[PDB]
Amino acid sequence: AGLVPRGSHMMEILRGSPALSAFRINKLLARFQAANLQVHNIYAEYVHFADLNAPLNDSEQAQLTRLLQYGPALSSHTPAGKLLLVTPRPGTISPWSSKATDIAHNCGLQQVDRLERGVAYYIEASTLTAEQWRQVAAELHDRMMETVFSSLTDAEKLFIHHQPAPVSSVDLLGEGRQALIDANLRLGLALAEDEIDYLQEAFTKLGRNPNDIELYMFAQANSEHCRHKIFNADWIIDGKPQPKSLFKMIKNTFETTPDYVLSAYKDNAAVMEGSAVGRYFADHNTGRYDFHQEPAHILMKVETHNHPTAISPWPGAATGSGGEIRDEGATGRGAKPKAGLVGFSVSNLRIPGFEQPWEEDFGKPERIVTALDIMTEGPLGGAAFNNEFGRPALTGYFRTYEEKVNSHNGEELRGYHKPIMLAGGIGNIRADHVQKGEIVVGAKLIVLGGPAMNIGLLDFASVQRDNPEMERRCQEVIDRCWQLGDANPILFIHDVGAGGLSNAMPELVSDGGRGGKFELRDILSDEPGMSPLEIWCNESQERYVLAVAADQLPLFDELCKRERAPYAVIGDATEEQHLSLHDNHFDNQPIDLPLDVLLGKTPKMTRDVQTLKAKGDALNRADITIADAVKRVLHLPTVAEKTFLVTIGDRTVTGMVARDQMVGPWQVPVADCAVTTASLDSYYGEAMSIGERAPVALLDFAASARLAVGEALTNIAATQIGDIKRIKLSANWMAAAGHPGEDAGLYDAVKAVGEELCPQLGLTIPVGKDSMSMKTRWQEGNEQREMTSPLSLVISAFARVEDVRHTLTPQLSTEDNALLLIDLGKGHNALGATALAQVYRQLGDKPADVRDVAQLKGFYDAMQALVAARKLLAWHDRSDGGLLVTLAEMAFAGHCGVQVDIAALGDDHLAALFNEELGGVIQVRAEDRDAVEALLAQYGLADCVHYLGQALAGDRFVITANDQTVFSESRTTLRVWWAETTWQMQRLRDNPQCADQEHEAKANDTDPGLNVKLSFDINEDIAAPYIATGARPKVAVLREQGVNDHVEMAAAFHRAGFDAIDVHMSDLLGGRIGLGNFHALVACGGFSYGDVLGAGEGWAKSILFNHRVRDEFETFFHRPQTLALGVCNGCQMMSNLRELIPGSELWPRFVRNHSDRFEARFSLVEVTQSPSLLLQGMVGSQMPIAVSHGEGRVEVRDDAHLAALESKGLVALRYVDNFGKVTETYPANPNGSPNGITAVTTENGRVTIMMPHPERVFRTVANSWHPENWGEDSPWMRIFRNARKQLG
Ligand SMILES: Nc1ncnc2c1ncn2[C@@H]1O[C@H](COP(=O)(O)OP(=O)(O)O)[C@@H](O)[C@H]1O
Ligand SMILES: [Mg+2]
Ligand SMILES: [Mg+2]
Ligand SMILES: [Mg+2]
Repeated sequence: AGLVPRGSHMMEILRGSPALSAFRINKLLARFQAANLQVHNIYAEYVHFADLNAPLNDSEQAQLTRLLQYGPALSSHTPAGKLLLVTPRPGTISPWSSKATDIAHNCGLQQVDRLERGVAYYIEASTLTAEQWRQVAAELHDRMMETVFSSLTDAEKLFIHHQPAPVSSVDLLGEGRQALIDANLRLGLALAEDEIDYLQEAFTKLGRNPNDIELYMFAQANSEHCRHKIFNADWIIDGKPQPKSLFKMIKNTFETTPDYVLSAYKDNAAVMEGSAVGRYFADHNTGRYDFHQEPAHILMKVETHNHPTAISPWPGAATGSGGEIRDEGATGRGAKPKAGLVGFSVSNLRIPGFEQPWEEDFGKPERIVTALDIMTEGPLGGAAFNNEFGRPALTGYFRTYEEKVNSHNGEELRGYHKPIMLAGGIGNIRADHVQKGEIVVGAKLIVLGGPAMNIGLLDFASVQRDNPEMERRCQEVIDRCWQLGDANPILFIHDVGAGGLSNAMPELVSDGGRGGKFELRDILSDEPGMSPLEIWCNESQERYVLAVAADQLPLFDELCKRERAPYAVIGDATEEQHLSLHDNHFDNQPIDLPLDVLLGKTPKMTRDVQTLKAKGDALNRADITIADAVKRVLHLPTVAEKTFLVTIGDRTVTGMVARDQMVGPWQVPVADCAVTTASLDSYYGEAMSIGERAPVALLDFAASARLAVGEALTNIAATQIGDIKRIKLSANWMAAAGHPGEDAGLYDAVKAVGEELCPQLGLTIPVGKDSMSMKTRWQEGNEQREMTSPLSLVISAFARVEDVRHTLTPQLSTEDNALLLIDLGKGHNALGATALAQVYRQLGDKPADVRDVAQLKGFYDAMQALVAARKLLAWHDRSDGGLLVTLAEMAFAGHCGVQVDIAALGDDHLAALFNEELGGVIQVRAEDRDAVEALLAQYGLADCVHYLGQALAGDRFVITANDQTVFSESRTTLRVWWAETTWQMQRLRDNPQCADQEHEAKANDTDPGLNVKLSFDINEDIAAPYIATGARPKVAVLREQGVNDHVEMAAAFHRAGFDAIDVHMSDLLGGRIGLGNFHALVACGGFSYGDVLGAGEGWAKSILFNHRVRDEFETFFHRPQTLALGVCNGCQMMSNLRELIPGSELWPRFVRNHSDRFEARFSLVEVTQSPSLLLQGMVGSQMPIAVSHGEGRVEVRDDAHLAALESKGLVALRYVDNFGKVTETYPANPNGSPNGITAVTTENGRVTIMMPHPERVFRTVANSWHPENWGEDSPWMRIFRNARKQLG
């Protein structure tokens, strides 16, 4: 390794591993070929850079080298051709750096000041002008985040230490108002004239110049984004002043329906009542996990991240999720996120080679990315945060829309060049923490979370950065705090978002009626160059602010240190309502303002506007046939199979997921809503649904809003809730404010829901948000061009659930059955702004709408009655794609056919099939048909209800009208058409061989779906005689920073009769726990250190390189009767500890999945013959299990080691396909493991490691699909019971 001076430090250069798999290499050479760059070869190697504050000895040096060996064992090559080194941009620090540096430090390498990584490309192309070489460089890096260098030694620039820049005053006293004008332009404050006036007066009054930092702070606080001027404005519309602001109209819903609401409009989340259940967590005093029977109340929030996603979609989506997760955690006095949702709206995908006939290239601004790039990288970013933080992503929407239409302002381009990137979620909260506490004078004011950098200030300022593992460490602290109940030391907590500390700290003291005084140099920073303005105002991620009483600081400090969550006390709350920021380094005072000056307002806005309303035009059906329409509609991404957005995101973490997107044996993503259990011990729960219908707003603003509320309801309706007043909404409003017609449209739509529909249904909207510049302008040759969004209301619905077991899905039964349409359209059959119109490049005439409020209410209540009485076999609502899609999706999910007659739905068959009016199809038992129709009739629905026919075994999808066949096709053929979008996305994003295997398996109708074979009685609690003695052996539930499934792991061992003890690696390191006291160990899953330096490696190496902790592990494993289990991240960890584990010499490594993608799957495995004591009695069983990993591929050293492993009989689980054979085809085998291997054991059988998560599926109710007759325990419960019985 290289070692040179880097200013006051030394920089070491260490060569790492080959970086690109063969299919990635081929993709690059293919891209070079298509651009006419004649490249003979390309090879890439990771390279690591260590900036050292003192030397390493030989032992330490060998440690560092070893830390930096990871990754798949790809073919290595001696370098050749021209070097192009890609690194993060100078002045930035990669999340990889943050995590890898933490590993070095936890391995005792304090000398390592910072680690960073690049990629060295070696390109052989002996032609190539220098012009072409810049094109080559351009293809190998992301211009928003990375730079390209010619030497390895250039990485020195990444570690330059700049001296702290001083505060700068803006010279109002010396130049007058011109100085504020100049600063406004120079610093991009975007101040209005009246804000310049207020600032000029405030500072004239104080008699001194404002500092740059004070102006910036004021500018961020008073932006549209932070102040919500539009939503608080007075309105005049068509000449008449209006009585309410938009905000007041939303609040009207709470004044009408306060029921169940605990908190609305006074926190960064709403809270509603949940259920009394067993809240499961480890006691502060014993470290033991125990159930605490108490209300688990339900918080909800939804946010957007639209602008940054247009610039840098991966971090834009990741931090959109990250911001939202902080809002949840900082609700009240601390709360716990549970499950998430995700939304995207983009322009047309225009997938190379898969152009669809409605798509036209209209151009875009150079400075934004394409719709395709957003849908490639954005969902990966959103999922990276949810996976590595550890909340399951259980529902979502994805719409594409880009067309030249005759809308409210005449002919123009309407679309989503600036996308919607939506993230939201639910969490749980204790009753006594729902209310923010008061801030005592002298309260310590703390920043919890990550060291700041210059983020948020070619738009580099919109390039965000995510570190989910940092946020997980913070959440653990928050959890520790709320888990102390009455001794929770958190007095007040708030997230840090827009404006950074300059917004969050003033907001916090002000919400408590206090001031604060702050010390700039107490704030944690990874960028010593930063000005006070940059420190105070940057939008660095994973930070929270809180207030704690001075006498609780020692407790807080203990809590943070055990979690490894960084924190700093940065000031004190004062009685005086003044804000002071001091700088110890420059000995001065960057901020010194009364709060009333800083937080004082300009006058509220008045919007005086007028109504525009499109006529819109009858659908021209010249080129439309029913058959062609079916093919086109199934190819609209809006309609099409969403797998590329679903399997990339964990859907099992917490162990509380009852209903995820994937439905049935064939795991078809058509679930209409998400459902979680409230605890690990209850069937009470929570549900999430989304409704949205933006294109309708191009014809009718209020109908678009009414339909978003309506579809939220129709998506959630087959979940057992009861009173509709249990359902609470978030309303997120996206608009191009100021665009002609949109303002009046916005007012009308908000009124349509806030003043009319929601009050009439009894639906509260206790939370919500707005994004008001949904348009993009650019110059496109000669001309000005503009792409403006429709008004885009996204409704998310949230509800307490009475029994999660009674949820229906779209999965049709083929037992004797009746299919009934509930047509809440009442025969209007509207076709305007449908998927059908869109796919023929039209807007059409009149859209759907809520036709009858009482009937919508009735529909809901009748569904609730049918659900509760168990009278439904299946449900699927009608939305994009109409009845045709509803029926098709039900057939896909049931893996069957339908025989339906539409003669009663009107003579216009096209309109009957493709209207997107509210309603849906219920399936009931044939014998229940008359009673079900009677029930519906007593809710006023008889004329909306139509018997369609039946679901039948087979492959025929048949629609008749009297004796005419309207449409007939192979259900498989439709299902594979419907799959083509996700196929093409997967194919261009992931390993094409895997995308293609997954796609091609859909075309095989003989696939029997997930199915089980059990070698034992699932219901026999073999641990019960032991549990009945009341002797409860301990299990060390072992977690490292970033681990996230430790709670449900504990619960599984607990159900089997153990006392589950929380053992953090910090507990082992500080002697608080010794393994000598345990007979059982389990290393849990998650993303320890964000998987940086190879999944499980930092965890393992921190054990190996500390000799004491290492001896402790080794001793545990060499005892004669100890048991250990490693699951997922713990399997990876323990595989890196072979040297401590007897009988583990043939164990493989676990590396990047062959798909090159995180795989969240419900996969079929079989239990194989091995010594594993944890699998006793189960050999020959086949059943599905939760899978949730990116690095699960078994990799051996060579074939000799694979054969040896196999011959020793150590393989304990294998992936099988649905025909029951061992497989390596994807995704049946989700990772590419040879011989399906996904668990191995030791020779003595006492240690077992496995990639899947049995702890996530020990409850039948948490199995995405399961046989109907199972009781409460899944087969996987037997693992934990086998461990108990084995201990005796
Ligand atoms: N962006 C997304 N992320 C995750 N899941 C999504 C996303 N978009 C859609 N889904 C899921 O895919 C399935 C189909 O979506 P969609 O057809 O939009 O739902 P619906 O038509 O019932 O409103 C649903 O289970 C939905 O939650
Ligand atoms: Mg759909
Ligand atoms: Mg639906
Ligand atoms: Mg929808």
